[PDB]
Amino acid sequence: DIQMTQSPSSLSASVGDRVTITCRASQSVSSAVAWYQQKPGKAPKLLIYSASSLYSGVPSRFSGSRSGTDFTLTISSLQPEDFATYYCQQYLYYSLVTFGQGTKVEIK
Amino acid sequence: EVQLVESGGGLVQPGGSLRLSCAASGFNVVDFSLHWVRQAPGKGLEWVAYISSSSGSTSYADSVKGRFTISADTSKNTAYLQMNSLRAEDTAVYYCARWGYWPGEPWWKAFDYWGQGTLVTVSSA
Amino acid sequence: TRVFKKASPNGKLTVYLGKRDFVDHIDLVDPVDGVVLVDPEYLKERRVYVTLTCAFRTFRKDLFVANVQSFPPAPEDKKPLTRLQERLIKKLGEHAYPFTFEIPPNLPCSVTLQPGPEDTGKACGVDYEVKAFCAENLEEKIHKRNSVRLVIRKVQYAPEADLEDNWETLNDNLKVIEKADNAAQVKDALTKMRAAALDAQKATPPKLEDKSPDSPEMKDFRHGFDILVGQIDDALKLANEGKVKEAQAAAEQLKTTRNAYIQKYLPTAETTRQFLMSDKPLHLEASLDKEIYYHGEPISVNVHVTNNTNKTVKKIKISVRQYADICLFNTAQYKCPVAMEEADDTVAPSSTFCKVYTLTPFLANNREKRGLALDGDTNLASSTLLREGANREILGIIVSYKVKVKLVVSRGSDVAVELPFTLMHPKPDIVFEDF
Ligand SMILES: C[C@H]1C(=O)[C@]23[C@H](O)[C@H]1CC[C@H]2[C@@]12CO[C@]3(O)[C@@H](O)[C@@H]1C(C)(C)CC[C@@H]2O
Repeated sequence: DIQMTQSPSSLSASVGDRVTITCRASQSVSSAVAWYQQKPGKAPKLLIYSASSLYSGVPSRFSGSRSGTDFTLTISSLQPEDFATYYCQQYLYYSLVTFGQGTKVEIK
Repeated sequence: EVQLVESGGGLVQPGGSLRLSCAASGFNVVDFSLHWVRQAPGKGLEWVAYISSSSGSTSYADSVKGRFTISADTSKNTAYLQMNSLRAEDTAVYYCARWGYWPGEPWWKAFDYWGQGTLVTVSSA
Repeated sequence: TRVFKKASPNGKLTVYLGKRDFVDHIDLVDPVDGVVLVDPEYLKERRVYVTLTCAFRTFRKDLFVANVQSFPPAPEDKKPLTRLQERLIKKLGEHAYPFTFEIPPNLPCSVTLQPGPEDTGKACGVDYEVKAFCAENLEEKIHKRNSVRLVIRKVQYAPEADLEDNWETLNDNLKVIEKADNAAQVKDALTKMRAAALDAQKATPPKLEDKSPDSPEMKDFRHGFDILVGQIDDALKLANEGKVKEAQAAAEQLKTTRNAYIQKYLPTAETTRQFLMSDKPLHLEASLDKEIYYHGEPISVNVHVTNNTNKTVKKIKISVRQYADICLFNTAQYKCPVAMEEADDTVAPSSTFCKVYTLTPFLANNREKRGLALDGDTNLASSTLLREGANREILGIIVSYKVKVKLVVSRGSDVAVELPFTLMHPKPDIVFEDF
């Protein structure tokens, strides 16, 4: 099936700085990529759907961009409540749902 | 409001069977498609199966293709994922998710409401 | 980094440039960011100038001209120097000086080199020319050894074809679905075309550029692709269930929406003739699959014949023709065929026929044509983009392409249709290299 990889496995930054997570898909998915945030011990939460649209309720410091098969999620000024593991996902069809591996953000 | 609740998590011997339910409140199941997402302890997410409940269409992951069975009912608003003989490599938490149908925006808001998760463990102790 | 350079027979100047052919962005044309190096020893009193000429050529006329003086740079017009100009000046000695040209639109193509052409003069064409020369005054005698002249081209590239690429993917995957064997190939093809269709739904067709995002035309356009994605979804569902043949049967339904898209957005033509001693008309309909074609890419023509008369069709002729009108005061017009197909298909009375004819227009077979329009390894002239309110009387050479499908009928004018199309080219330390 379509395999999706995340380049940075672990990333370290402090509060207020800029951080970016990248995600590449082996096969063309037409902006059918979503980003999730999972704190330790809770359910995953949708942040950007269609790789560019911010879901309702999520703060406005998140943003996602697509260029071909390259998807990048940025948090312009991360805060103490932004530390969790983020996941990539493609949803082209029901039976072809794959998730990328985790990216962890810590305090430098 | 909109919320998902599941139950059935427990410890089962390998080759045993267990039933998991995905009860939905605040929305009728027949207007949405329900999926199963499994997370190993210390690993990433994995997609198991899904049902549509509008045409009866189902599909399964390549790891549990021949073992699990998924079905749903409309009156009770619950999705059931039967588990057959378990191979002890599926000891993981289990989340339930919701994805709308094609025409329009509901398709693009993929997995907007998840569940809380349940623990199913396979062992021999 | 790549720059070019030309010296002089007397070695008193040199001209450098960053490019050979300067693209034309419709709204604006990329500037000529040249550089000149001069030896002041011989030119101890004189000066040096750089000139640009856009001319049609003994019969010779010009269309645009502009001059710039290298030094003294005291009236430093266009004082913002582009990066490459500054780097070239700083890299080389202190005697290099800058200049820049900006040009309004014109026509860049040439005509073929054959004896006895169809226009005034011999070995005609329109060419651009950068030139630098040395003197004290702008009317004196010119010493060819102390001069220089270069040639540049105003190439003009084709727009993006993301929608065309998406449709090509969809058609290829539908074909491989039709020829498939087992479930895996069907599944892979359907996944590919589902991705392509979702991508294509975002894009906007060329016929609604001036229409608004919320225009009803755009709503119908998106509704069509919604229906198409639904049909692909049904086929994928049947295939995933296990039925391969039923998946193919469900996939055949995509041809109807492809036809609906063609009749609304693609080049199409239709004529109808009913002879005497007959009761029902003869109908001929053709359509090309794309509006833009690249030099060498095949051109495919659909053809449909629904005869209802008592005569029989003997053969079908498919041709690609070049229309090249010379926008001078003489407004000469002419045309020349480029590619031709002569299939011997027959249509019975009260019958139906349908096939796709694909032909490739290129210069190898057209070396003997007398007035065929060339580019400027030369190929056929790319189609001219239409004027944006500019006067057509002073354009130059406007070249366009048409496709003709003609039927031949026994027991005897024939019946034929035209399908305009666009033929263009796709948008793609320092050491001096000879230009
Ligand atoms: C038989 C050949 C021929 O004579 C053609 C071509 O080389 C070829 C067919 C077409 C003519 C010509 C276009 O180019 C021609 O060279 C030219 O002589 C023709 C006229 C005089 C301008 C009028 C009709 C026609 O436009």
